Amino acid sequence: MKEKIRKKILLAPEEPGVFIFKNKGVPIYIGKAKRLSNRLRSYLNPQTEKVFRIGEEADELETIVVMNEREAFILEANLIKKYRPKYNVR
Ligand SMILES: [Mn+2]
Ligand SMILES: [Mn+2]
Ligand SMILES: [Mn+2]
Ligand SMILES: [Mn+2]
Ligand SMILES: [Mn+2]
Repeated sequence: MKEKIRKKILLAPEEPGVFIFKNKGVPIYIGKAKRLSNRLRSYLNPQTEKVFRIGEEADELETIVVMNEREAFILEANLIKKYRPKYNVR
């Protein structure tokens, strides 16, 4: 994993949000979290081959902090529909 992505993961807040891994400007995986810190730190010790792949292929990580868990649910669904990222199921 790129050093700048590891750093961004370790700085993420204990707040609800949506995250987007990208390569060459294109989203490759979109997810949501009750706490961005907890969900993103799981990428450092991969429990599945898919989590390993996403973290090695990415050249960028964007995070979006939201108002609450209701907003996280709808924003994540809308962005998956818009971008159809390679690692999200269809
Ligand atoms: Mn690494
Ligand atoms: Mn999801
Ligand atoms: Mn497995
Ligand atoms: Mn980055
Ligand atoms: Mn960007």
